[PDB]
Amino acid sequence: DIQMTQSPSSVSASVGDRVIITCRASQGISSWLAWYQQKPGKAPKVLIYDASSLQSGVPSRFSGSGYGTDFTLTISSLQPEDSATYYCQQAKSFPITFGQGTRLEIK
Amino acid sequence: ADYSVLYNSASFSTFKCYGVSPTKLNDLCFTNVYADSFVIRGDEVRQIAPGQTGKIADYNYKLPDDFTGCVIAWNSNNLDSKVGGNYNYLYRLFRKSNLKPFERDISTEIYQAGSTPCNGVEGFNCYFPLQSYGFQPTNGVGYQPYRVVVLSFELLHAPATVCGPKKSTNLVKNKCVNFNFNGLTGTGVLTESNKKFLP
Amino acid sequence: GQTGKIADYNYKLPDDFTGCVIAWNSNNLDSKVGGNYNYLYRLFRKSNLKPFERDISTEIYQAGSTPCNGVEGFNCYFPLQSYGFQPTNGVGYQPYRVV
Amino acid sequence: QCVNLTTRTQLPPAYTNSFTRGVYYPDKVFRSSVLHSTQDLFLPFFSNVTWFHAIHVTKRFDNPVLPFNDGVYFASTEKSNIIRGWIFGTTLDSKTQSLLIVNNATNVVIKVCEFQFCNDPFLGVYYHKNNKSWMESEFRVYSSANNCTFEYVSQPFLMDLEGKQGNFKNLREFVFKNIDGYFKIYSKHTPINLVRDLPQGFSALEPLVDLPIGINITRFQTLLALHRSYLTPGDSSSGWTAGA
Amino acid sequence: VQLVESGGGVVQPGRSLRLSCAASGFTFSSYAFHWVRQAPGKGLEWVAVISYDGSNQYYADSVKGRFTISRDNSKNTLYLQMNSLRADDTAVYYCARDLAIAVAGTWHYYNGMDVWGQGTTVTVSS
Amino acid sequence: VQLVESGGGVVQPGRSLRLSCAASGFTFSSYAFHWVRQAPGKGLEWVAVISYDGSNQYYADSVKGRFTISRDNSKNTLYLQMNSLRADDTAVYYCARDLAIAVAGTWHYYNGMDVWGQGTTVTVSS
Repeated sequence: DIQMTQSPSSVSASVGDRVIITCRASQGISSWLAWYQQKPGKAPKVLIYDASSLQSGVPSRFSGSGYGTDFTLTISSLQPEDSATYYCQQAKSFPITFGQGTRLEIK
Repeated sequence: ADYSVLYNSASFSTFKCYGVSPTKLNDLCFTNVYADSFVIRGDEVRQIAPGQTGKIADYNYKLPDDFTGCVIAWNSNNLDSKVGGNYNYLYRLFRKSNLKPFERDISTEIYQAGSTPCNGVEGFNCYFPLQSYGFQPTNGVGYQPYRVVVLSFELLHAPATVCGPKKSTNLVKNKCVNFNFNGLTGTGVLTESNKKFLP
Repeated sequence: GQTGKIADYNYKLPDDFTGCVIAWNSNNLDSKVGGNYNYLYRLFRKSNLKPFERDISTEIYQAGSTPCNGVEGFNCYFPLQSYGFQPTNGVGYQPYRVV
Repeated sequence: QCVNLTTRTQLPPAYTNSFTRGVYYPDKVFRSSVLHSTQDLFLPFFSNVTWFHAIHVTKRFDNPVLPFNDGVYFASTEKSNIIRGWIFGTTLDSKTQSLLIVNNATNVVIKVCEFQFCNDPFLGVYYHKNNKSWMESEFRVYSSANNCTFEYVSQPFLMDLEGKQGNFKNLREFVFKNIDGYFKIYSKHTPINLVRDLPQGFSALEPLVDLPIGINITRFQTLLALHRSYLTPGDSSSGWTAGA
Repeated sequence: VQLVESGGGVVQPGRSLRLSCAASGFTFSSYAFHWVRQAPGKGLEWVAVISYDGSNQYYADSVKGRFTISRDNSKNTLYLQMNSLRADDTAVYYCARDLAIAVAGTWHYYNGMDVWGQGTTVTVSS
Repeated sequence: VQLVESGGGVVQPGRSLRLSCAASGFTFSSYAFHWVRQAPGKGLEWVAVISYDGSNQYYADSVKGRFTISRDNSKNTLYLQMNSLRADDTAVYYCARDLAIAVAGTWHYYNGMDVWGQGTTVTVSS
C-alpha cells in the first residue's frame, strides 16, 4: 500500500508568477501520476495524466513531468482563476491513493 | 570484470549454455565481451530453443541463426513487469522479409502487406506495423515477456584492455618451490629480507 | 596438430606419425533424402585424450553447469550430439570417408 | 566562451642550458652499488632549453602551442603556483579525443572527453572581498563535451602555499612520454634558492602515473591561471596580469 | 458526457442504502466506472470500482466487507449498496469514469479520472 | 490420436475436388504429413508430401502439374486440390503422419508411416 505525498500546503501568488509543486511516491510508480484541481464547491477535474500528457481543453499554462519517484508541477502564470486545490494520484495498482492536498492563494 | 558474483550466490534454474560457461572466466583473457538482451514474443519465452521453426518471428523478425549464446532463464516478477501495465515494447510485427540482429526499423507509417496500400482506413489487406503489449495487473506470466539474458561467444585479435588473473595462495617461506608472482615465475626458497626498495 | 579440435576430442594422431591419410567423397550414399542420422561425434569431453584412444564411455556426467545426475537439461548429456548430413548441405558439410 | 583575449606583446624567445638535468628511472627494478647501461629516450646533456617568462613589469602572457614529437621535459620555477596544468591533443577541434590535466580548485582532475577548444583556451581566477576564496570562475576551455572514454581524480601535489612574489623556492620537473597506447608521466620537486635559470645539480625523476588511454597525441598546450586583481583595474577582457 | 447522482439520506444509523449514478452522452458498454468519496473538507478518497465488463470488482481496505457494487447495461446505470453504517462515515461521494488510452489499436484502462458527476453529500447521525 | 478424412466424389470428369484431413489427440504443427493413394486392388501409392514448416512440398511424376497440396495448423487440417482429373483417378486416399526419430535430442523426419486415417474413396467416371 503505497503512501503518496504532495508538497507544499500553502503558497500565494498573483497573475504573473511561476510556482512549483513537488510530489513524491513511496515506491517506483514510473510515469503514472494524475494531477487535479478542485474548486471548494465544485468537483475535481483532471489536468495532467500519464505524468506527461495534458487533457484536451486544459490551458497550456500548466506543465509537469516526472518518472519514478519525484514529480514536479510548474505553473508559469497564476492567473486569478486557479485558486484551488491540487491532488496527486498513483495508478500503479489497487488501491488508488490520492495526495494530501495543496492549497493555492492570491497575493 | 569480476564474474565471481554471477555464481557466488544465485539460483538461476533451467540454465543452458553453448560454448564456455561464464563461471571461472578469469582463466581466459579477451578484449571485448558482449551481452545482448532484447524483447521477444511474450508467449514464446519458454519456446526459445535452437533450431525448430514457427509461424511468428520467422518471416517478419528472424531470430539469429547458428546463435552461440548462454541462456540464463530465470523468471522475474519484481525486477520488471511492473503492475498495472507498461508501454515500451513497440516494434514491427509484419514485414515481407527477415530482419538482421539489432535492426532498428521503427516508423510511424502504416505498413502495406498487400499489393494496394490503404489510405489510412481500417479495412482489408492493410495492417499497422507497430504494436503495444496489452499489459494488465493480472495479465499473466505467460504473456508478459520475462527477460532471458544471453551473451555472444566470439573471438577477435586485439590487445587486451579488460583482462587480469587472480588465483591467490598462502605464502610459504623456508621451503624451496616453484613460484609465480605477478608475471614473474621461478623456482627457489623465499626468505625474509632487510633490503629497502623505493615505493 | 591440425586441430579441428572436436575431432581431437575424438581421434588424435601423434606428433611423429608416419603413414598416409586417404579421404574421398560419399555424398551419393552416406547422405540421402529422407534421413541419414546414425553417426555421432562426441561434442565435447572432460580433457584432451592421448593418441590412439577410443573413449567409448558415453554417460551423463554430473559436470559442467551443475551436477545434473542425469537431468540432461544443463548440457550434461553424453555429448555424442548431432549428425548434420543432408543431401544439399554446403560445399564443406558433405560426408567423407577417410582411412 | 571563446573570449579571444588581445593586447599581445612580442619578444624573442630566450634559451638557456641544461646542466645535467632530466634523468628518470627507466624501469621498476632495484639495484645497489652498480653501473648500468641503458638505451632509451632522454634529454641530452648541455642542450638548449627554452625560457618562457610571464611578467608585467609588459604583459608577456605566455601560452603558445607546441608540437609533441617524442616527449617533453617541462620545468617550472616560481612561488605562487601561477601554472595550473597541461592540455594535449592532435586536432584540438573536438573531433579527436584529447587530454585535460588540470590542477583545478581542490584536486587534480583528468578527462579524455572531446572538448570544443576555442582559439585561446585558458583558465583564471577572480579577486573580490565578497568571498575570501579565489574561485575558478573561468572555465573558457571548451563548450560541450559530447562523449567521454575515461575520467580520473587524484591527490594534488603539496607546495609551500605562499601567495607572495619573493625569491623562487618552488622548482618542479616533469617528463611526459607516450608509447604503445600508454601515456607515462614522471615528476619531481626540488626546493631551490636562486633568482633565475637552473642550478648545478643532479636528481632523478620517480614515476608518477601511467594512463591506458590509447589515443594519438601530436600537439601540446599549457594552461595558466590569469589571476585578475586590483593591480590591473578594469574590465575582464582587457585588464589582466599574469604575475611573475 | 454527464453523470447524475441520487440517493441522499438525512439520517442513516446502521441501515441499508443504495446509491445510483447514471451515464449519458457516450457508450456505456465500452467504459469502466468508479466511486470516489470526499469527507467535508478532508482529502479525496476512493472506495470501489467496477470493470467495464462487470465480471471483476475491487474495493478499498476499510470499504471491503460492507459495500457492494452493481451495474446494468440495459439501463446504462450502476448502483452501490452501502451497509453497516458507522457514525464516522459522513462524506461527499462522486461517480467517476476511467480514462481509456488507445495505443496501436488497443484500448487500456486504469489511467486516471476524466468525467465527474454533481456529487452527493452522504451523512450519518444519531 | 486420431485422423479424419473427407472429400469424396461420386464422379469428377474434368472437375475440381478438395480432400480434407484433420488431426486430433496430438500436435498438428510438430509433424510432416503424407497423402497416400491406393488403387482398387493394386499396390499402395504416394502422391504428395508436406513438411512440418511447409517450406518444402513435393509431388509425383504424374501428380505434378495437376494436383496441389496445402496445410493449415490453426484448424489442424490439411487439404489436397484435384484439377484436370482423368477417368483413371478412381482410388482411395489416405492422410498419414511421418515417423520422427529423436537422436541426441535432434528430430529426424521422412522415415516412415505411423498413423493412418480411415481413407476416403474418390471415384471418377464419364
